[PDB]
Amino acid sequence: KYICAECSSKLSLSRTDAVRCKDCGHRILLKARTKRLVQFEAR
Amino acid sequence: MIVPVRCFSCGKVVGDKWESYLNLLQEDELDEGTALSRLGLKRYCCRRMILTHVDLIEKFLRYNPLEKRD
Amino acid sequence: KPMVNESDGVTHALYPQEARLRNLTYSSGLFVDVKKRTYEAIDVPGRELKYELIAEESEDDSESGKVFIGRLPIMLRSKNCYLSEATESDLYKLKECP
Repeated sequence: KYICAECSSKLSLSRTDAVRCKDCGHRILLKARTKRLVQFEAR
Repeated sequence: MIVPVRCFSCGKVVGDKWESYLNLLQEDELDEGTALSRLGLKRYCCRRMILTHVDLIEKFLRYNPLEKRD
Repeated sequence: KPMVNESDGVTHALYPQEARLRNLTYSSGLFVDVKKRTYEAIDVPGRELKYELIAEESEDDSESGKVFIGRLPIMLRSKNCYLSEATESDLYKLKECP
């Protein structure tokens, strides 16, 4: 999964698809945080 | 940056009083010293906490973590 | 005004955010008019050459006369930059620091 940079539209991209937004057509794409919260210990 | 919850020196709590403190300044048009003493802030360290606070949370809030320029 | 042409050949105005994030260079383009003239004279030995106007290429009446000459960097907030006339809400939506 990913997310747009202007409108923050929800997008899914493959390993070959162009790195663009479908609605706004921008070239800046952000990831999405790990949906499953993972517990950790600081060592 | 939101108001500190506790006083760094005497352990007291000042976090909840910020909203009510802002009320006295323009609704009642009081001065700063009397407003500070109206809320039980008597040691000058608590007065230091409330008096010299820069509230930066109202500027980040008009903004998004995506696309700042330079 | 500053703008960028991608590898695909598409042209879009460049803004400081994209230059910062994408490692671009904030700059614009320069256009200069060019005119050409050809003179021809009969080289008679012992006499001064007298050239006469024959051909003059000047495309001032068409947009093709503007010869592209290069790209010039732009300093922020100067006259050309988009930031010059931006209000506080304009700076926020473009995400400037006021």
